[PDB]
Amino acid sequence: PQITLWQRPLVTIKIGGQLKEALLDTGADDTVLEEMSLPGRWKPKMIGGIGGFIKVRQYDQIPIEICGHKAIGTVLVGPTPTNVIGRNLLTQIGCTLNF
Amino acid sequence: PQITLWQRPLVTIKIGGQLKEALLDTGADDTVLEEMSLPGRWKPKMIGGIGGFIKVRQYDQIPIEICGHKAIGTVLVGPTPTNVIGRNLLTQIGCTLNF
Ligand SMILES: COC(=O)N[C@H](C(=O)NN(CCC[C@@]1(O)Cc2ccc(cc2)C/C=C\CNC(=O)[C@H](C(C)C)NC1=O)Cc1ccc(Br)cc1)C(C)(C)C
Ligand SMILES: [Cl-]
Ligand SMILES: [Cl-]
Ligand SMILES: [Cl-]
Repeated sequence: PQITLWQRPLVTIKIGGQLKEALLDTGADDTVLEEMSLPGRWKPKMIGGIGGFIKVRQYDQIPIEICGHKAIGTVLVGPTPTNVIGRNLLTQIGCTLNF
Repeated sequence: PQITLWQRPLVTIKIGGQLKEALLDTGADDTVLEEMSLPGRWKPKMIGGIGGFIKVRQYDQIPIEICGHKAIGTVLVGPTPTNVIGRNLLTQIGCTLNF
């Protein structure tokens, strides 16, 4: 699609058998979701943004579907104020900024 | 231009006659810059990011060039980890997301 930026670019994602809303963020290195369960190994990470850092669990090789498009990558889970889809997954669905 | 996301979408901006680097961030409502001097009066704003809240100085109607594209709008100045260009100015330069 072509997604306007008059409003927040929120889309539906499918992950771990759940449907969720998340924000497409070209400025984010990583994808970070509010608390949820995911299968497999994880390790702890600290990630920084405006306001400082939060501790999250890093899960690798997680399948996800974003706006209909399948990808696989690293998903971080923790006390983020909002679900964010970062560049690690945006690249996989062919997302570009255009102007 | 068309900017892919395999690296951070860092571009050159010009503000107050000076060049700076800033990140194009579709996840950001607002544009937040690192400490700098701007003209006129400012108003308070509290903005929230992944790590919590910060206090910034809001300046309105500031001219800013982004990748050579002229904009004039609201710039927040405060203790941000990086210069971020948010949707308030991305809409002025005709940016969309495409995949
Ligand atoms: C409506 O309120 C907002 O618009 N607030 C914006 C904001 O914070 N938007 N949030 C998206 C992520 C922003 C950002 O891309 C910004 C950023 C980019 C690069 C770097 C730091 C910060 C560089 C350093 C480290 C890399 N670090 C990230 O790459 C991190 C990732 C690990 C999530 N990236 C980010 O944190 C969503 C959000 C929304 C509501 C609330 Br309450 C909290 C979060 C703000 C404060 C920038 C205007
Ligand atoms: Cl990844
Ligand atoms: Cl590509
Ligand atoms: Cl503005």
